[PDB]
Amino acid sequence: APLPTSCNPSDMSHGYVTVKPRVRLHFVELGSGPAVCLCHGFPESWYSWRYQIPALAQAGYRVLAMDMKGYGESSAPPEIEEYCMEVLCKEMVTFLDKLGLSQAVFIGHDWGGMLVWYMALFYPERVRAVASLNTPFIPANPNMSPLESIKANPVFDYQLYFQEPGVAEAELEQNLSRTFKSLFRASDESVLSMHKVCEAGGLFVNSPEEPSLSRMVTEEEIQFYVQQFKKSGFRGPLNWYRNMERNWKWACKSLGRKILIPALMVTAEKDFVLVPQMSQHMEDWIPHLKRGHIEDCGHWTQMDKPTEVNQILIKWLDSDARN
Amino acid sequence: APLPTSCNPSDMSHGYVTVKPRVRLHFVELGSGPAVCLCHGFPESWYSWRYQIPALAQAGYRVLAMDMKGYGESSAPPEIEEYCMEVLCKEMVTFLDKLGLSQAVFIGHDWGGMLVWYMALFYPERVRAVASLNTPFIPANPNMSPLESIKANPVFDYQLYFQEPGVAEAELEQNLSRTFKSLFRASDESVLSMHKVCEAGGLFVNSPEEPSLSRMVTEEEIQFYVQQFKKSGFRGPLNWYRNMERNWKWACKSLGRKILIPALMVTAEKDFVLVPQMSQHMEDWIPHLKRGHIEDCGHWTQMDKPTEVNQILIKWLDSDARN
Ligand SMILES: O=C(CC1CCCC1)Nc1nc2cc(Cl)ccc2o1
Ligand SMILES: O=C(CC1CCCC1)Nc1nc2cc(Cl)ccc2o1
Repeated sequence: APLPTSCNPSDMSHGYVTVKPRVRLHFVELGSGPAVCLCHGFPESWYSWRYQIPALAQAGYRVLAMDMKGYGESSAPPEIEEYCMEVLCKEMVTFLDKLGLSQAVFIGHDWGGMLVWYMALFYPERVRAVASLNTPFIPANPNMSPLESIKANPVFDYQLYFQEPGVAEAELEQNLSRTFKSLFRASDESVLSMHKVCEAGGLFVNSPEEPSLSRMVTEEEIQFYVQQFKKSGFRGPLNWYRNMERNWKWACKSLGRKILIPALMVTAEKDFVLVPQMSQHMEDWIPHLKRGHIEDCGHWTQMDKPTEVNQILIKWLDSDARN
Repeated sequence: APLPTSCNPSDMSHGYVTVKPRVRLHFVELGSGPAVCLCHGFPESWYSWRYQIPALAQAGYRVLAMDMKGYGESSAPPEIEEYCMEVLCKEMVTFLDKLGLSQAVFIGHDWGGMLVWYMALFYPERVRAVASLNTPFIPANPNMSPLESIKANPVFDYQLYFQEPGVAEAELEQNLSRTFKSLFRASDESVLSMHKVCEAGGLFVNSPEEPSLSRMVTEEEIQFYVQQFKKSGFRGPLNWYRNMERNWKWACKSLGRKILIPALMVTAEKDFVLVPQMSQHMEDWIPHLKRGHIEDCGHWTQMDKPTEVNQILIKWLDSDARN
C-alpha cells in the first residue's frame, strides 16, 4: 500500500475569490463532476489534501481545495473577530455565490471540521453532504460555557495558551522548519507535551531543537509549509481559537436543530486532542450519520493514512453524496 | 428584449493556470455542470463574454471564460512564435490537463473561433462539442498559400498591415479610449475603412479623433478594455496574425481529416470581415454540423446581439453537447 499520487504546486489551477473587499479566499481546483470543497485545519493548508485531491478528482468529483482564511494565499485580516465562526461560515456561502454553486459537498478536518459542521447546521440548502475528519459534532450547551469546558479536559490548556495574542505567535514563527517538523508527526513519533503548555512556558520548550523528519512527510513538503507561513504568519491561523464567546452564542441560536443531510464522521484512533470517543453520541443529532474509523491514525489524518482516507471518502461520496 | 445579465469583474472567480514556465493563462469561472470553455477573439478579452457567461451558467453549465494568451491577466511573451496555432492549441490541452478535465465544449469567436476549430481537428478526445461565432472552418489548401489568399480579398489588406511588428501597435496603443470606442461598434455605426489600410497609413487615420459611444457598449465597459490593454499592450494580441507560414504547414498535417464531433457555426449577417458566405461549404468537412445565424449582427457578435447568441448557444448545448 505505497503512498498514492500527490500534488505539485506549479501544476495546479489556482482560483481566487473575494467575498468581502478585504477578504480573498484562495484555492486549488481539479476534476469534473459534483463539487467537493476541502477545508483544512490548524495550522495546515490546502497542501494537507494533496493525497485525496487527485483521487477525489479521479473518482469523478470536482475538487475545490480551500486555502482557508488566514492561511497562505488567502487574505489575513489581523482582527480576531474576522475569524469567529459566523464570519468564516458566511464567507463560504459567499464563496459559493461568486462561483455560482447552489450546493457543494463539504469535507473538513480539525478547524475546517468544525467549520463544515456549522455549514451543515445553518446552511443545509448549500451543503449536499457533510464529512468531518477527527472533529466530532458537539451541540453547544446553553448552561455550560467554554470557560469551564476547556478547563475540564487537561489537554485543552494549550488553547488557553493560544488566547493571548502574540504569545504563541512568537514561538510558532520563531523556527518554521522546527515548528512544522515538530508538529507533523505520527503519534508514536510525538514530542509535544500537550499536558501543561502554560506551565512549561510554550509548546516547544520541552522538545528537540532539531527534531527528525517524520516518516509521514518529506523535507520538501515541510519546506512548502514553511514558505507558506512566511507571508501571513500565525496571527490569522491562531485567531480561529480566539473567538470562543462569539462561537458559543452564535451556536446557541439553533438549539433543537439537527443536521439532516448525509453526514460522515471519521474518527482517528491515535489522535489524542480529538479522541474518537468525543463523537460517541453524534448519532442523536444526526439521524443520517454514517461512520468511519482509521486504525493507527494520528491527528494529521491525511498525511498519516492517505490510502485509508481516500478509500473511506470515495466510497461514501459515491453512495450518499453523489446521489 | 432588454440586454441580459452581465458580469462585474470584482465579483468573479479568477482562476490561473501555468502551462509552461513562461506562460500563465487566466480565466473567470462560474456555474456547475459540463465544462464549457469560452475563447474570445482579437482584440477582445474574457469580458466580451459577459452576457453569455451568466446565462450559460444559468442553463446548467460550468463556464471557463478564457482570457486568451497575450490578452490581459494572461502572460504575454513578446516572441511572435509564441502565438502560432500549434503552440496556442497545445497549451489549451495542457490547460485541461492541469484542471483535470478529460473533455470540454469549446466555443470561440474570431481568433478564438479559429482556435476552437483546430482544437476539434487535432484533439477530438479533448472536445465534447465545438461552436464558432463568425469564423468558419476552411481546410488549408496545400497548393495555395496565405500569400495569394490574403491578397485575393481586398478587406484582408489590414492583416498585411499587421504583419510588420510595432507598426500597428503604436497606433492601437496611441489612444485606448479612441481605439476601442472606434472598434466596438455596430455595423451601421462603423468608421473603419477596411479598404486600403496600408495606403491610408493606418486603420484610424480616416476616423474621428473622438468617436461617439456605440449603442452596444457603455463608457465603463470601454474603460475596462482600456485598463486591460495597459499591461501587455497589443504586441501579443497582434502576434496571432504574424504566424501564417506556420499555421499553414501545421494545418496541412491533417489533409483528408474531418471534424466529426457535434459542431455549430454561427454566421452574423452584417459582419464584413467574416462574411457568412465564407462558411458556405463547411457542411462537407463537418457531417455533424448544425447552423446558426443572427440577423442585424455585426462582428462583435456577443455585444451586438447578446439575447440572440444566448438563445442559440443554450439551445444547441442542451441537445448536442450536454449529451
Ligand atoms: O483546536 C483544535 C480543533 C478544534 C477543537 C474543537 C473544534 C475544533 N485542534 C488542534 N489543536 C492543535 C494544536 C496543535 Cl499545536 C496542532 C494541531 C492542533 O489541532
Ligand atoms: O482576424 C480576424 C479573423 C481571423 C482572420 C481570418 C479568419 C479568422 N478578424 C478581425 N480582424 C480584425 C481587425 C480589427 Cl482592427 C478588429 C477586429 C478584427 O477582427
